Amino acid sequence: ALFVHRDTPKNNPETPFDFTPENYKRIEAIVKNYPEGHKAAAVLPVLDLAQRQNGWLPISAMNKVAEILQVPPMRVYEVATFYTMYNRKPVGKYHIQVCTTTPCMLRNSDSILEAIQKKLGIKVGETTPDKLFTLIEVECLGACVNAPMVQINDNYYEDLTPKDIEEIIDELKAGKIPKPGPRSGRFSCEPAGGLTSLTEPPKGPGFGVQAGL
Amino acid sequence: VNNTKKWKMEFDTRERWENPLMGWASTADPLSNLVLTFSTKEDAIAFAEKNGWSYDVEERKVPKPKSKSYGANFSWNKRTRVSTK
Amino acid sequence: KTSFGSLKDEDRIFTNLYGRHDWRLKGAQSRGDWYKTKEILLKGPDWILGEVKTSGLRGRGGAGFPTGLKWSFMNKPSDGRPKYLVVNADEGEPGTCKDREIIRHDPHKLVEGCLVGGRAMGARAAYIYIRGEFYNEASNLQVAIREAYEAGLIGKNACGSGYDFDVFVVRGAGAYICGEETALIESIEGKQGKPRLKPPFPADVGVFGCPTTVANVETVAVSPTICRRGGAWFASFGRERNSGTKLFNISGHVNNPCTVEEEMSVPLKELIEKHAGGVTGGWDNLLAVIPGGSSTPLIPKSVCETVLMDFDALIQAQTGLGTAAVIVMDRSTDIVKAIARLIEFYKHESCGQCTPCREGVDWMNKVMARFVRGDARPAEIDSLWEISKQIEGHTICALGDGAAWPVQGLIRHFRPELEERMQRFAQQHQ
Ligand SMILES: NC(=O)C1=CN([C@@H]2O[C@H](COP(=O)(O)OP(=O)(O)OC[C@H]3O[C@@H](n4cnc5c(N)ncnc54)[C@H](O)[C@@H]3O)[C@@H](O)[C@H]2O)C=CC1
Ligand SMILES: Cc1cc2nc3c(=O)[nH]c(=O)nc-3n(C[C@H](O)[C@H](O)[C@H](O)COP(=O)(O)O)c2cc1C
Ligand code: SF4
Ligand code: FES
Repeated sequence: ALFVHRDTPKNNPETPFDFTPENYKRIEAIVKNYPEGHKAAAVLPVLDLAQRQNGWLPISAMNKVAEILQVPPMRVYEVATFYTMYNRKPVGKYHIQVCTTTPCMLRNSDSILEAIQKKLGIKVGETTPDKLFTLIEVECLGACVNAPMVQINDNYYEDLTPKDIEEIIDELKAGKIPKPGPRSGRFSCEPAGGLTSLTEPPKGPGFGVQAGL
Repeated sequence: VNNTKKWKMEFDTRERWENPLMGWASTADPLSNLVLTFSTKEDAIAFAEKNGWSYDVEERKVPKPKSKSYGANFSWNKRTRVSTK
Repeated sequence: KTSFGSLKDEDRIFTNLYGRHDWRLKGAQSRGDWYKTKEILLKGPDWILGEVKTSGLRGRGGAGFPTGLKWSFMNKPSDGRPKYLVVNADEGEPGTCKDREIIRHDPHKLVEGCLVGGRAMGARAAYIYIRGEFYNEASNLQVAIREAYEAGLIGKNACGSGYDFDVFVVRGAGAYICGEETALIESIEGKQGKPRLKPPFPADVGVFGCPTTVANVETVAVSPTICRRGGAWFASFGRERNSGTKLFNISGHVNNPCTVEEEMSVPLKELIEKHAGGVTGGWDNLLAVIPGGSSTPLIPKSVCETVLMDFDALIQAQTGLGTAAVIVMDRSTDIVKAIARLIEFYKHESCGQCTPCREGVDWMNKVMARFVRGDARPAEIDSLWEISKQIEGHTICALGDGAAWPVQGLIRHFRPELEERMQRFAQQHQ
């Protein structure tokens, strides 16, 4: 992962890339979201949309974004290199991400990472030869009470075990999609031993409103 | 800016030639490397006039106070918006 | 009142916190949301700010700044520039997952709080900044915003009050530094997540140079309930200057990791033993607790017994409440490896603008890897303390303090363990 670009035959300014017309309409909605005189504020969502169209960011989406939004291409390069969610290298179809921060390392995410590594036959930062998986290691993903967890594309898979995540990878290899949620008895974030709080029904409107309102 | 505090008196640069043996810079000026430091302009002028040297005085150039503000980098309707920070 | 804890289910603001009821508009109006909003928007911005000030609410982002005064900083006549509320839902701090649940299960409370907060300071619109990885949560929030738009609750002639207010949702691109307010303001504008300096404060120059107020999701989603139930009701919980309820995320080496609403001055031991099901291996197996996520220094087992979970009871215990995220490590935790992992996390998520963090966080990462391996002499413990003192207070933003604090806490509470590990390596190697 280098922060300088060399013009490969697969990644050059002459690489064909353009937005589909519905993506052009979405881009114009994104631009219309922001005030006039600040059309440069739409660099992030248009670039994200270009990635979701293409799967990765060559140096043809960045200059296309710079031409569409009327900004210097150096600013688009800065934005692409600053943020970790922009893939400047072609990743596989399924971008597996394993969070190994302390709230997840305490609940043994290393076992999950080792199980994935010895299931797919690759290491961290490596892709499968048939371009179907990509395993990288990330920071905290905002589901620390559901630790350990992985994220595959837009789907959060939480409360995982090595056998369960091996079955998840097997489901993805067959073309199926799994259910993006916790895999234990809990549903979203409640304790596994039942609800300690909020067992009463909500009181509905008009309850406890102060006088004079 | 600590080197721009004192006035200096120097002399004009005369001929320097190459040495036939070793290529060093030979000169015939005794006053080639001689400079003098004065606290004010008037003392330098008095010292130059005392020794009978014709002098040229060039005035001290000091930078004008600018108007620097951090909030101008993020103006709402001005051209002084920074492209990146 | 002196004894705190055990909040009743009638007093909890976030009903449907666990997602067991309907999160859409029909489910929102069956619980109390969007009630008498026309009267709230008509009674006045000064009245709303006074109700917030009387509640004693402090900022739930982690700073603990009083939200009434911070929202009253924007009560000034406009000089022609628009005014903006920006709700921050980045939530990149480890141990914290409350705002994700608030977005996923209660988006209508958030957008009602957005409308009330926009009326409170005369804001023109709302730019809800959400994390890049929270795709489904952002989609649920957009669905709820569309449902509120189609019913006329927000938008043109909001709730039949004559007030003009839009809500916009933007998405990040995976940067923890974008959680900072000025860094978020720079990230919305199409730049990098490099924080600005103060002054200028966001109330004077914010997004696009306009006046802007950055507020947390948890300090926004309670404003309609504060304005409806009453400020004194919200101030009747907790100690003085710690009024109100709070979402706590208990994670780590516990029996049941969970997110639970509770009173502000609940003891940590009572919270763990009542809502988390206890420490894995019992309370005697406890080694350390991080009270407020990775930015706050840890506390050991002996301190952790009789400390209330509010701002002052942790400030006097040389730590902070932070995001109110309790990480529990029992005696089977290599605590040096955990703190080294935290320093590595702060190394990765640093914008690199100002040089003390940019150099010294990598410096502490290197010396902490060497400390975990034990390849050191006892003098660089005090050298690392000096380095952490050199970073804390000399940076643009507060990530430098957030990376210096765990190192200082680990040194102060566990220097004998570092010394014995290092001398064991020195004995076994030579
Ligand atoms: N919630 C989270 O995910 C995280 C929270 N934190 C916590 O955040 C805190 C540090 O954040 P900061 O924003 O730097 O805290 P604090 O210094 O800035 O101030 C909080 C808010 O009050 C405003 N403010 C303060 N004094 C002001 C004044 N005189 N005039 C006008 N406005 C004023 C600031 O602009 C800001 O919006 C720490 O307590 C840290 O533990 C840290 C990392 C992550
Ligand atoms: C590096 C860094 C990251 C932060 N991330 C968040 C965050 O994700 N969510 C949050 O509410 N505050 C975060 N903050 C704190 C904010 O600067 C600010 O205090 C908060 O957004 C608003 O506080 P309030 O609750 O009083 O409105 C972060 C601060 C720093 C220095
Ligand atoms: S402390 Fe670090 S993250 Fe914060 S402004 Fe400085 S370089 Fe950026
Ligand atoms: S530490 Fe892994 S999701 Fe937060």
